[PDB]
Amino acid sequence: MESNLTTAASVIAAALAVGIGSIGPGLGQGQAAGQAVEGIARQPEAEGKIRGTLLLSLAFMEALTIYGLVVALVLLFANPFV
Amino acid sequence: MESNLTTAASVIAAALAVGIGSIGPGLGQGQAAGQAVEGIARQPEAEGKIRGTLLLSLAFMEALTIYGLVVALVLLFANPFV
Amino acid sequence: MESNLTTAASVIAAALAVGIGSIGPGLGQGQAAGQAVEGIARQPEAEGKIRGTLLLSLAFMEALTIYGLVVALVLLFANPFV
Amino acid sequence: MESNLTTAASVIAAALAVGIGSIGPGLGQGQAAGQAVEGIARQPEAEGKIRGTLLLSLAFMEALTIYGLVVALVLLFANPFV
Amino acid sequence: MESNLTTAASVIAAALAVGIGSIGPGLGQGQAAGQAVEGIARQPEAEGKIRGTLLLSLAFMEALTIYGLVVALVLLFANPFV
Amino acid sequence: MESNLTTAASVIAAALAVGIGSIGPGLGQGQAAGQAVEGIARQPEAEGKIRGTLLLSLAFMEALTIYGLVVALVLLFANPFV
Amino acid sequence: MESNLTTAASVIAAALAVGIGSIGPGLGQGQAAGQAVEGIARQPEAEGKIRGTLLLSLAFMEALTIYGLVVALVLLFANPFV
Amino acid sequence: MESNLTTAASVIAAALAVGIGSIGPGLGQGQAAGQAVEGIARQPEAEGKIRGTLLLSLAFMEALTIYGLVVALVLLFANPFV
Amino acid sequence: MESNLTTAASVIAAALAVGIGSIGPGLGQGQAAGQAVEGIARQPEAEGKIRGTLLLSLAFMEALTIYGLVVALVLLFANPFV
Amino acid sequence: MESNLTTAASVIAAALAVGIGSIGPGLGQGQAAGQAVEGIARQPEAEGKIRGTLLLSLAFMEALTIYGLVVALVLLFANPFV
Amino acid sequence: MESNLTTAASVIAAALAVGIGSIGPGLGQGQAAGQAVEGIARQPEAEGKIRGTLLLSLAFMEALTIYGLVVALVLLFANPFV
Amino acid sequence: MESNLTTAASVIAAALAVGIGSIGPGLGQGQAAGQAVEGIARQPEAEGKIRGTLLLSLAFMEALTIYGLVVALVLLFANPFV
Amino acid sequence: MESNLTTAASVIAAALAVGIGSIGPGLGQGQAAGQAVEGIARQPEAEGKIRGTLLLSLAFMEALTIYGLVVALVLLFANPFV
Amino acid sequence: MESNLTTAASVIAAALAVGIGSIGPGLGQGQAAGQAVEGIARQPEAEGKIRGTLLLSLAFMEALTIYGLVVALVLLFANPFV
Amino acid sequence: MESNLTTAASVIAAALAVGIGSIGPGLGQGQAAGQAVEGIARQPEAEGKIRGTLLLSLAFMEALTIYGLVVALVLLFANPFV
Ligand SMILES: OC[C@H]1O[C@H](O[C@H]2[C@H](O)[C@@H](O)[C@H](OCCCCC3CCCCC3)O[C@@H]2CO)[C@H](O)[C@@H](O)[C@@H]1O
Ligand SMILES: OC[C@H]1O[C@H](O[C@H]2[C@H](O)[C@@H](O)[C@H](OCCCCC3CCCCC3)O[C@@H]2CO)[C@H](O)[C@@H](O)[C@@H]1O
Ligand SMILES: OC[C@H]1O[C@H](O[C@H]2[C@H](O)[C@@H](O)[C@H](OCCCCC3CCCCC3)O[C@@H]2CO)[C@H](O)[C@@H](O)[C@@H]1O
Ligand SMILES: OC[C@H]1O[C@H](O[C@H]2[C@H](O)[C@@H](O)[C@H](OCCCCC3CCCCC3)O[C@@H]2CO)[C@H](O)[C@@H](O)[C@@H]1O
Ligand SMILES: OC[C@H]1O[C@H](O[C@H]2[C@H](O)[C@@H](O)[C@H](OCCCCC3CCCCC3)O[C@@H]2CO)[C@H](O)[C@@H](O)[C@@H]1O
Ligand SMILES: OC[C@H]1O[C@H](O[C@H]2[C@H](O)[C@@H](O)[C@H](OCCCCC3CCCCC3)O[C@@H]2CO)[C@H](O)[C@@H](O)[C@@H]1O
Ligand SMILES: OC[C@H]1O[C@H](O[C@H]2[C@H](O)[C@@H](O)[C@H](OCCCCC3CCCCC3)O[C@@H]2CO)[C@H](O)[C@@H](O)[C@@H]1O
Ligand SMILES: OC[C@H]1O[C@H](O[C@H]2[C@H](O)[C@@H](O)[C@H](OCCCCC3CCCCC3)O[C@@H]2CO)[C@H](O)[C@@H](O)[C@@H]1O
Ligand SMILES: OC[C@H]1O[C@H](O[C@H]2[C@H](O)[C@@H](O)[C@H](OCCCCC3CCCCC3)O[C@@H]2CO)[C@H](O)[C@@H](O)[C@@H]1O
Ligand SMILES: OC[C@H]1O[C@H](O[C@H]2[C@H](O)[C@@H](O)[C@H](OCCCCC3CCCCC3)O[C@@H]2CO)[C@H](O)[C@@H](O)[C@@H]1O
Ligand SMILES: OC[C@H]1O[C@H](O[C@H]2[C@H](O)[C@@H](O)[C@H](OCCCCC3CCCCC3)O[C@@H]2CO)[C@H](O)[C@@H](O)[C@@H]1O
Ligand SMILES: OC[C@H]1O[C@H](O[C@H]2[C@H](O)[C@@H](O)[C@H](OCCCCC3CCCCC3)O[C@@H]2CO)[C@H](O)[C@@H](O)[C@@H]1O
Ligand SMILES: OC[C@H]1O[C@H](O[C@H]2[C@H](O)[C@@H](O)[C@H](OCCCCC3CCCCC3)O[C@@H]2CO)[C@H](O)[C@@H](O)[C@@H]1O
Ligand SMILES: OC[C@H]1O[C@H](O[C@H]2[C@H](O)[C@@H](O)[C@H](OCCCCC3CCCCC3)O[C@@H]2CO)[C@H](O)[C@@H](O)[C@@H]1O
Ligand SMILES: OC[C@H]1O[C@H](O[C@H]2[C@H](O)[C@@H](O)[C@H](OCCCCC3CCCCC3)O[C@@H]2CO)[C@H](O)[C@@H](O)[C@@H]1O
Repeated sequence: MESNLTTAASVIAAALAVGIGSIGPGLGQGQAAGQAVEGIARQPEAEGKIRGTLLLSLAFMEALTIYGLVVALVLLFANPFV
Repeated sequence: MESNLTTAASVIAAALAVGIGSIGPGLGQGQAAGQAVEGIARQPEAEGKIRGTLLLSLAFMEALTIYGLVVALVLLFANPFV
Repeated sequence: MESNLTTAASVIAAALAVGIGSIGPGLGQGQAAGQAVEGIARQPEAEGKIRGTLLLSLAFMEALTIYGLVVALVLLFANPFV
Repeated sequence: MESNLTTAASVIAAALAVGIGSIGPGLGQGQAAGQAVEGIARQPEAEGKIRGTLLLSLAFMEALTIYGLVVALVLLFANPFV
Repeated sequence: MESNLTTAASVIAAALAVGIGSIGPGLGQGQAAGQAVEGIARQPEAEGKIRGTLLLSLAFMEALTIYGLVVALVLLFANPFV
Repeated sequence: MESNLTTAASVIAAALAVGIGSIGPGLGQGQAAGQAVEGIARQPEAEGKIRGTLLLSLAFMEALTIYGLVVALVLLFANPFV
Repeated sequence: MESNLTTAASVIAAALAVGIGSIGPGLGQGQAAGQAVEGIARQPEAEGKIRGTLLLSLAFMEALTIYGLVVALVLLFANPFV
Repeated sequence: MESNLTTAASVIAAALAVGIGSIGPGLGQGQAAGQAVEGIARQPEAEGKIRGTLLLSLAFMEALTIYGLVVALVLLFANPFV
Repeated sequence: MESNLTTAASVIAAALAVGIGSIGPGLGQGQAAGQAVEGIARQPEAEGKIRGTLLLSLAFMEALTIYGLVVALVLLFANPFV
Repeated sequence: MESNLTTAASVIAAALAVGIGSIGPGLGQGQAAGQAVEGIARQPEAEGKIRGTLLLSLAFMEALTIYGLVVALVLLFANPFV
Repeated sequence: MESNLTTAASVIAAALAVGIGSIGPGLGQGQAAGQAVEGIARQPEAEGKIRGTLLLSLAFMEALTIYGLVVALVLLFANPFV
Repeated sequence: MESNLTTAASVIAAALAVGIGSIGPGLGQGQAAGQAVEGIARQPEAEGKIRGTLLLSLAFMEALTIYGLVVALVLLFANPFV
Repeated sequence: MESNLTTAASVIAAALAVGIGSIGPGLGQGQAAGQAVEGIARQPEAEGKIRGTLLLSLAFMEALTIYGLVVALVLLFANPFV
Repeated sequence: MESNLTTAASVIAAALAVGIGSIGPGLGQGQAAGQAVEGIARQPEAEGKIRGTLLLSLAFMEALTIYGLVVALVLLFANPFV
Repeated sequence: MESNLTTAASVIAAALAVGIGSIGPGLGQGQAAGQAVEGIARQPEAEGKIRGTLLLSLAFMEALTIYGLVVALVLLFANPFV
């Protein structure tokens, strides 16, 4: 439909946002979850407390990548320039 | 068949979204799963609890890359510009 | 629908702010959350204390990425130039 | 035959999607599998439980690279542009 | 209503300030907070003292990123050149 | 009997697919196999169970690189463009 | 308004000074703070001594990034050239 | 004796396939082999079992680089384009 | 107001001097301070001796970045060329 | 004798093949050999079994670089293009 | 006053000298100082000997960055070319 | 005296072959030799056995770089193109 | 006052020699000095022996950077070309 | 005198051969030597055996960098082209 | 009295030779020396033997950098081309 410098930059930008935005949170979620299951193996009676604190933490980390997602979707479906 | 800057940028962007988007979650899932199976060996009685928490964690990490896949699929099958 | 150097630079900027801005906080939140759940497994009675300090920590780290998000939203929705 | 910026970008993209897409899952699968076999050596009686959990994990990680494969295959066999 | 070298540089600059500016502090805050919750589990009676010292530390680290935010906001809302 | 942008890109692409595609799986397979032989030395009666789980794991990891090989072979023997 | 090579370089420089300038101090402050809270958990009676030493340390590290802030502020509000 | 972009790209491609394709497998084979000989020293009677699992592992890893070699040989001896 | 190659290089140089110049000293101060507060917890009676040696060390590290600041300030307020 | 893009690329390619191709195998051989001599010091009666398994492993790793060598020699002595 | 390739290179060079020149010495001073205060906590009667050896070591490391400083000051105040 | 693209590429290639080709083997030999001398200290009676296995290993690693040297010497003294 | 490619290259060269030339030695001196003070704390009576070996080591490492300084001084004060 | 692409490439190559060529052997020699002196402290009676094995090792590693020196010297004193 | 491609390359080359050439040996010398002083503290009667083996090792490592220095001095004082 339309191709210019800004449409080209928009699609690259969208991919960088979600692609790069998943690096930190992906690693961090693995580290937290790993400690969680180790803790459960160590003390199964704490499973409830452990899972609750993990779920909360997973949400904070997941939100970081969702910010990248939000930008991607704006660049694609509500682009202010093109 | 159309080739312009933006179609070219779109196909590259699609690949970077899923390619880069798999790095953190891939490493993270491995870390979490490794601790899970170590935990099951340590306390086989807790495997039900461990497996459920692991599954929850894997989902949160898988979703991060799936955001990448959504962007890629938008660029390829619902491209707003080209 | 305007395309120039600045609109293109703006979309790339928006993605870099939130993309790069999640790396450190994503990793850091994972480190903290991991220690939290390991602490809960060690001393389930300290769960309230651990959760409260974790939450406060997660907020400080989340805010770091949110500054990136704010910049991205300004560039997309309140751009001073284009 | 057809050769333009987009066909060239499409073949490079396809390689990057599966090439880069296998890095994190490759490492992660090794980490999880290594811990699985260490766990089986430690508690051979837990082999069934460990193998099931590992299998689930390997699938989650494999899927990440498969999203890359899908993008590659679309680019080579169902290209929307070129 | 304005596009030139310096408007383009300003938007990239704003993103780099807060994007890069969150890497060290993000990682550092995670390290400190992780030790804090581990400390609380170890010695719950010291929670108040630990929490107070952590809060101070988190503020010092958060400030480093805020300096980035300040540069970004000057560039966006009080730009000296454009 | 043919040289253009896309033939040149295709040959580089083929190399990157299998070249980069072997890094993660190569490292991961070494990690898993190392733990497997350490496990066998520790508990030789579990060799069969360890060997079976390792074999499955090696296949999952090998497949990641084979996806690269497949893209490379499509580019060389069934190229869609040139 | 003014736009030339030096204004563009000045805004980028300002971002780099505070952005890159926060990396080492950010990490270092986390390392020191983490050890401080671990020490307080170990010897709560030493909290006053530990907090004083930590505070002095945090100031030394904060100052490093502030030198970056100063350069940034000179560049934006007291630029010698442009 | 033909020289064009594609013959030049082909020779570089051939070298990158086998060059890069040995990195992960080279490292991985070392890791596995190291654990194998350490296992043999710990339990010399398990040598047959350790050797057999090592060999199978080495083959899986060697194959990863061989795919790179195959691509290089196709590019040198059965080039589809030039 | 003068803009040339050298004014542009000067402002960038100023930022790189203090920005890069803070990396090693920032990390180094954190390492030293971390060991100091650990030492005070271990032997509160030695805090006077520990604090003095730490202060001496922090100064030596702070001076390294201050050299960067001197160069930056020369480039901005006593520039020999522009 | 003859100089064109392809002769120039051929000589660079040759050097990259053997140069890069020695990185992984060089490190991996050191790791395996290191474990081997440690194992011999631990259990000198196992020297025969250890050395045999090491020799086999060294051969698999050495072959990875020889693949790079083969490509180099082809590019130099049996070049298909120039 | 004067702007040419060499004045521009001189100011960049000056900043690289002190900026890069502080990386190694900054980290090394932190490592040595960290060990020093740990040693003092361990054996406070050795404070004199420890501090003396540390001071000497700090001087050797500080001199490395001062070499960079010397070059910077020459490039700025005793430039042989411009 | 002839200077063209290919002579220039040849001299650079020669250096990259031996320069890069020494990295993995250099580090690998150090690792293996370090474990060897540690092993001799642990069991002086085994030094004959350790020295022989080390020598075998060093040779395999030295050969990897020698391949680099062969390529370099071919490029300098038996160049097929120039 | 001459400006050409070589004077500009010379000033950059001078800075790179001393800048880069301090990285390894800075880190190495820190490692050695750290072990020295830890050794003095362990055995204060060996202080003379430790100090003497440290000093000799520091000189060897300092000399490495001094070669960089010498090159920088030749380029600034005894330039063979410009 | 002579100046062309090949003389310029030759001087850069010579620097890269010995510069890059000393990285792996430099690190490796330190690793081996460190273990040698640790071993002598542990079993002083084994000093002769350890020193002989170390000497052999240092020679193997030194030779790697010497291959770089040889290429450099050929390029500067026996250049085949220029 | 001379400026061209090769004079410019020669000065950069001289800096890279000694700059890069000091990284590995600098790090390696620190590793070896650190172990030496730790060894002396552990076993002061072995100081002579440790010191002798360290001296030999430091010479081997120092020589690697001297090769760089030699290339640099040839380029500055006995340049074969310019
Ligand atoms: O809006 C841009 C207009 O400018 C064009 O010039 C060309 C220009 O010469 C060329 O350097 C430019 O390609 C170079 C731009 C780099 C691609 C960019 C890099 C990162 C961000 C995503 C992609 O493309 C323009 C085509 O969009 C054409 O003159 C015109 O058709 C086009 O519409
Ligand atoms: O035949 C010209 C066609 O291409 C134009 O874009 C030009 C553009 O101007 C030019 O700079 C560009 O060369 C620039 C190469 C940059 C490669 C780019 C890097 C990241 C993003 C993906 C790939 O080539 C395009 C050729 O397709 C127009 O976009 C298009 O309308 C037109 O159909
Ligand atoms: O600024 C307005 C002008 O935009 C275009 O300029 C563009 C041109 O299209 C583009 O290929 C070229 O891009 C060069 C690559 C830089 C792109 C930029 C880099 C940072 C991240 C955002 C993307 O540079 C020109 C900069 O002026 C065209 O010159 C013209 O169509 C239009 O008037
Ligand atoms: O006029 C439109 C032009 O479109 C293409 O030109 C292209 C040309 O192929 C390409 O090598 C050149 O640089 C293209 C950039 C390098 C290839 C690209 C890099 C990123 C990954 C995908 C592959 O730019 C030209 C456009 O600026 C056509 O191939 C060319 O024939 C034609 O002149
Ligand atoms: O001072 C602003 C000036 O910007 C343009 O000049 C520039 C223009 O940016 C672009 O085409 C080209 O540079 C564009 C590439 C640099 C993009 C930059 C990279 C890092 C910082 C963010 C984005 O060179 C032109 C040289 O004339 C216009 O040509 C000029 O009319 C306008 O006055
Ligand atoms: O579509 C293929 C076209 O390829 C050429 O265009 C290209 C050509 O590749 C080359 O000179 C130049 O780009 C060559 C540089 C890019 C090489 C590429 C980099 C990554 C992928 C592998 C190799 O730009 C030209 C722009 O016209 C020819 O000029 C054109 O006639 C031909 O049709
Ligand atoms: O004639 C003097 C020129 O001065 C500037 O041109 C500049 C132009 O702006 C710039 O994009 C282009 O490339 C400038 C390099 C990219 C921007 C720079 C990169 C490092 C960090 C600071 C930002 O070069 C032109 C000069 O060679 C003016 O902006 C331009 O209008 C004018 O043509
Ligand atoms: O493709 C055929 C043509 O080959 C040459 O093109 C070449 C040219 O020689 C070269 O300097 C230039 O190379 C540009 C650098 C890219 C080289 C390529 C990069 C990836 C790995 C392989 C090497 O690009 C042109 C691409 O078309 C010449 O244009 C011409 O003699 C010949 O007709
Ligand atoms: O309007 C032209 C003015 O700029 C000239 O320098 C030109 C220079 O020739 C040109 O290559 C340059 O574009 C080159 C862009 C390189 C950016 C550079 C990268 C590191 C150092 C800081 C930024 O732009 C300048 C524009 O200011 C002259 O230096 C000055 O006398 C004159 O006033
Ligand atoms: O076969 C290439 C033909 O093309 C030439 O153009 C020039 C071209 O302008 C220039 O960009 C090109 O240099 C740029 C190519 C980059 C060198 C390449 C990069 C990686 C792979 C190894 C080396 O060299 C060509 C010389 O071979 C000449 O026109 C002709 O003499 C030559 O034979
Ligand atoms: O002494 C340099 C003379 O050459 C100029 O050309 C321009 C040239 O076109 C342009 O590529 C060049 O900018 C490119 C040079 C890159 C900047 C350099 C990179 C690292 C070291 C520090 C900074 O700048 C020149 C301006 O100094 C002008 O023609 C003249 O005004 C100037 O005096
Ligand atoms: O005087 C021209 C001579 O050089 C030509 O090659 C040209 C070539 O076209 C040009 O792009 C090239 O500039 C390209 C610079 C690329 C540097 C290259 C990067 C990696 C490989 C080693 C160095 O310069 C050559 C100058 O020797 C021809 O190859 C040769 O026949 C001729 O004798
Ligand atoms: O060598 C003498 C000539 O110096 C200038 O050439 C310069 C030009 O100014 C510059 O923008 C351009 O620089 C290009 C960037 C490389 C700069 C160099 C890179 C390594 C570290 C030192 C800095 O290249 C030309 C190289 O000939 C001008 O051409 C001219 O004013 C003068 O006669
Ligand atoms: O016409 C043949 C040309 O051959 C040389 O030009 C050369 C020129 O020297 C060089 O700076 C330019 O870029 C050369 C690339 C940068 C230097 C090279 C980079 C890799 C490591 C070795 C050093 O390319 C020209 C050829 O394209 C001669 O020096 C020049 O006088 C002559 O114009
Ligand atoms: O052989 C030396 C020749 O050097 C120049 O050519 C060169 C000149 O270096 C420069 O402008 C340009 O290349 C300059 C960029 C390369 C700088 C180099 C990068 C790595 C090594 C250190 C510095 O290309 C010209 C091509 O003609 C002169 O133009 C020529 O008259 C002179 O004879």
